[PDB]
Amino acid sequence: MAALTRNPQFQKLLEWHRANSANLKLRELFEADPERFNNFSLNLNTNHGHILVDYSKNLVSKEVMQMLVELAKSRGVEAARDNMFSGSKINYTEDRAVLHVALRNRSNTPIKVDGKDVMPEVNRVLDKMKSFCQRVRSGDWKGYTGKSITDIINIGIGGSDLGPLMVTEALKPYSKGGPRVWFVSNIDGTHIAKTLASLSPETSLFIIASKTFTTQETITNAETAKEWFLEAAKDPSAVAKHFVALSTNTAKVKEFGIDPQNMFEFWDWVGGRYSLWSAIGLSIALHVGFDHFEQLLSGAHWMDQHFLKTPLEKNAPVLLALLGIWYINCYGCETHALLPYDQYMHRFAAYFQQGDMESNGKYITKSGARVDHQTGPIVWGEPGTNGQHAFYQLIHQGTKMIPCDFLIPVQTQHPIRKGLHHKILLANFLAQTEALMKGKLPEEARKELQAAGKSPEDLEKLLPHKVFEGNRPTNSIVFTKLTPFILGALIAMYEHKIFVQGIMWDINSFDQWGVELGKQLAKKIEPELEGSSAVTSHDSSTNGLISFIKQQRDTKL
Amino acid sequence: MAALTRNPQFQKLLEWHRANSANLKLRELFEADPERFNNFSLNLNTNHGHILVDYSKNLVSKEVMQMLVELAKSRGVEAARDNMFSGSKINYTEDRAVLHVALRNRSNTPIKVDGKDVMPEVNRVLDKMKSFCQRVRSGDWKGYTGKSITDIINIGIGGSDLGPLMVTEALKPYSKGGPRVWFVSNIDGTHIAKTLASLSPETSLFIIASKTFTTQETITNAETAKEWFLEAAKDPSAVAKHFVALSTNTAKVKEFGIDPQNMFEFWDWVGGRYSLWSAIGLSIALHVGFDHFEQLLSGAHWMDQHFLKTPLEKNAPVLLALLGIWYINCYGCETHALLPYDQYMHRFAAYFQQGDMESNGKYITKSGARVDHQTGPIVWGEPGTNGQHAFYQLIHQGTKMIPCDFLIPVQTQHPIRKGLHHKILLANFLAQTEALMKGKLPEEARKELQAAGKSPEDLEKLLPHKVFEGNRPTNSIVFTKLTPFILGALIAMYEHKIFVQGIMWDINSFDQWGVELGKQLAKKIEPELEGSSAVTSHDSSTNGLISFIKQQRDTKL
Ligand SMILES: O=P(O)(O)OC[C@H]1O[C@](O)(CO)[C@@H](O)[C@@H]1O
Ligand SMILES: O=P(O)(O)OC[C@H]1O[C@](O)(CO)[C@@H](O)[C@@H]1O
Repeated sequence: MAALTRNPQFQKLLEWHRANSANLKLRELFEADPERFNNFSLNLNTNHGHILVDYSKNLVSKEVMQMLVELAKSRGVEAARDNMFSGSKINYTEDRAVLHVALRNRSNTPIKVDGKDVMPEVNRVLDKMKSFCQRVRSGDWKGYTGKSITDIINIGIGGSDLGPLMVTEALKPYSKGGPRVWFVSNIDGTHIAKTLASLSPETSLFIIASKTFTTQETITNAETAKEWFLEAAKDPSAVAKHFVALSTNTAKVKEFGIDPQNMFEFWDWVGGRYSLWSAIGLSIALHVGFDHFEQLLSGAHWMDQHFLKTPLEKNAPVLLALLGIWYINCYGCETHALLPYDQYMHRFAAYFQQGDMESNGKYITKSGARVDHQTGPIVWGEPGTNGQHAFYQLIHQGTKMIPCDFLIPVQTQHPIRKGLHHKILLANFLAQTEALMKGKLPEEARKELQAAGKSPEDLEKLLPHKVFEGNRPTNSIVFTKLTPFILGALIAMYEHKIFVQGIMWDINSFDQWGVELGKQLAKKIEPELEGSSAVTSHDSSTNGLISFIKQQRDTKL
Repeated sequence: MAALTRNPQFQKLLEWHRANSANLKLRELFEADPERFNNFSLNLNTNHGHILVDYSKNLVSKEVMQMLVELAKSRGVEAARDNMFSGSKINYTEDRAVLHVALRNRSNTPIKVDGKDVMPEVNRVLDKMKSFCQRVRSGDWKGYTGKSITDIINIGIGGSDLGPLMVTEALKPYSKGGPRVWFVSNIDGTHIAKTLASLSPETSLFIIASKTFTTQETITNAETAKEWFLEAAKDPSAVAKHFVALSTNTAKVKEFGIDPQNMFEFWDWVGGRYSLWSAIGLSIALHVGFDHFEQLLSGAHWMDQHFLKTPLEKNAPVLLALLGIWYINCYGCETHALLPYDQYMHRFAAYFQQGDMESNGKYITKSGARVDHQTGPIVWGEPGTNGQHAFYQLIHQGTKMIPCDFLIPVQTQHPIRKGLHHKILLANFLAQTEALMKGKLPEEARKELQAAGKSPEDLEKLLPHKVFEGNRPTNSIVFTKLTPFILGALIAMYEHKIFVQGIMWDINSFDQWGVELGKQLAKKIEPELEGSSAVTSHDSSTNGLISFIKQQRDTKL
């Protein structure tokens, strides 16, 4: 077996679920206990806004929460957390520290890796970012024709793309005085082509973002950008005015031809999917200003301290993690929906697809044993209220159990029509979780059908279609306003949720060996596509698809 | 029980799965049979490009496919299809026909509802769309100050938003000479506010898209747009130059204040999530031109005829549906990933979230029986190659089985760098499904680690982490080019897949009762948010969340 399934607290939880989970009905839990909301929610005061984590609409009792907390303790969560924060090499397959918390360590308390405090270098790079942001935003940094920069283009993929994109989207109201920001990520030539079509080489600055600086998509895109730039500038020395790099790989950055002073460094203990807090966040700092970037870091730091100091039973990321374990390992739910009622947060779910799924989509434990249980869920979602008119039909009346996190700011960035739109948004946010919990009883639906003037025959037939079974669990995460600080806290909260789940599953949340095979096979196929010769080196499907490509690529439509 | 589970062909399939499915090994299936690709793929010649549906990397044999086709026959798929196409009222809970196929019926063969051919009215509205598009796109249509229209703004949600958005994104290269198109959908005031900030009332044309013309988000957004417009124009007669409606509800359109000559009608037998082919497609036709819109319809028509006339064993939407049933009802897979290797197709997955999940996220059958089996899956995905760097880790090395559809055009719209980007894109498309199929055996990983110079201790530690179990099934859908015609064919193909699955499950793919409760409860909460008084009328969570909103909404941040 595996560490989790051999754990007696887990076995107790699973046995309790088998015997008792059918007795858990949300409607009944609330009716029996008027203090339920009070006892199953956390109202966090950050001193820069409140974050309410309301987990009361979950299929849990006091006893279940107790069993879950006991499991976190007996799986070593507290010790593992302390090991992360102290610079222990908890990324055990790669023998690396895991120190995204150092990037936003506003206290500047020493954090050592190999006996050396990492904070001076973290702060050196942050200082460099601040100076660069001043130069660019002020207009002092000139392009090759002497004009101020108006557009920033981040080129990167995965962890070097999703964070900066999601955060600049979420913090758009804070971007006054900043350059426009663009994100090129896909190797698909459409991406860079459509981006470059709208830009001038005179006023565009490219940020080449890559931890390794060897990712094929990013380097190829970067080289395409450089070719486009040099077509207009016709001067290799002008590249230094229009290209900067964010990387750990000094040598590869030099090889590409980027100025050493134009390199913003980070470290191997910064995972790509945990990197927006580092040099990788340069496009964020350029767009919304360095002050707002520091606020983002500070919010994350607040949540780091919350995670570090708080007893597990009232520790927000721990509780979210534990509810997830309950649904994944006891109920068997494959997915987790993230439903932000905020258009600015439209890339939040996509971000946590990498954050969660690349971290915990794993099957080998620390001992080398294969898991004999589920690990990370499939994360998905779209902003409310849009989702209500897309897929909530299935959440309400399908055959799947889907834990959902509903998120919303109390205060909107755009209080148009004296707050009318936000009133409606909030009402929908509240009503949907209420609806998911309560459902609609046959007696309720029957009266509605009767009042609608339905015949006895029509009523009979329609009735079951109009019933909502309910008992569908949700979290509601409500916060004062989506400021840089609060966004930072929210992202950090989910980072630590993911960490806790990984520890409980005994997996490594911080490596990504599962991307290797696809990369290897793509390197083999690339040269085979050129020319007219038949490819026979693969299975018949791969060969057949290549044959189709070669036959169809010259056809004129 | 329910129709599917009571069906003897289904029980035979399920029994076969229990006894034999563990013996299906993709790597071995391909090695043993060089004809596998040929026997498990469909190369469709539309005369306007080819669509290759390669389903050979699925966990199926000849026997499995035979059983699935027999099940489709036993479930009356052909008769149900014919009934849809003939105008029978197969939406039985609403007593409506289901006739998105009539919208693109290029043959003009009569299709009757209530004894009356619907084609004359379909074509009348199409002619109106054509005339309007010519007037706007030519610059002839002038705004209230006498300027040509530069911006089109679609206001709508769900079925009145997702189709037009997805298609205008996918067909962006075909939009030269067309006005800019914007989509406003969320009630969240951010959506309309940030859109209006970039527009002039003099040169903006609003399209109010709503089947019912009573949806709160859409009517509120429309009223906000009208107020903004009238603040500038100060003349109610000017509204007729700047607002058009796409609806079935003439009375409510008139009540809003839109001219009857500015209404583009559709019909009750056009489902919202099947509506882009109707008047709802006006923003598509305006953006890319009516000719390209007609090509889109024509592509769908081709696929309709394929679905109608082809034996089930060679019928693309039927086979895709059956493979889906195999994974959903025999393997128990909750999800289905759509992974287009095309940046222009970045909203394709979101579109089929509504199309699939709102259609088949159901639990009551035609007999009135509650299903005792799974219905529609959770649909999700992001375009390749981005997904590879976000969540493919989980697909390769997680604990979930996830059927994936990989899609790509052979010809790119942007063959930059002499085709280099598209070469790399294609290589990744091919490699990923190869990798998912093949995996990497412990002995294969061992040899790789030994070659890398790893010590016996280092090798043994890393080995299990480097193993890929493989046997992960995919479809590869490859097409000559993503033209309007081919896109139309692809969308229709999935529409019919969804139809076939719904018939087999004995559910109604065409209603959506599951959205009612959320709407009702939101109407109740709306007025309660007004004022400072505490709300005690709900469960303690809803009450508590409302208390938090009221306490937090005045804080300065
Ligand atoms: O076009 P309407 O009538 O405004 O409806 C919008 C959407 O809301 C729904 O009725 C409910 O999700 C969808 O079916 C529809 O597409
Ligand atoms: O920043 P890099 O080195 O270009 O890597 C990009 C992405 O590719 C991965 O290494 C593999 O998906 C991610 O972890 C990472 O975020």
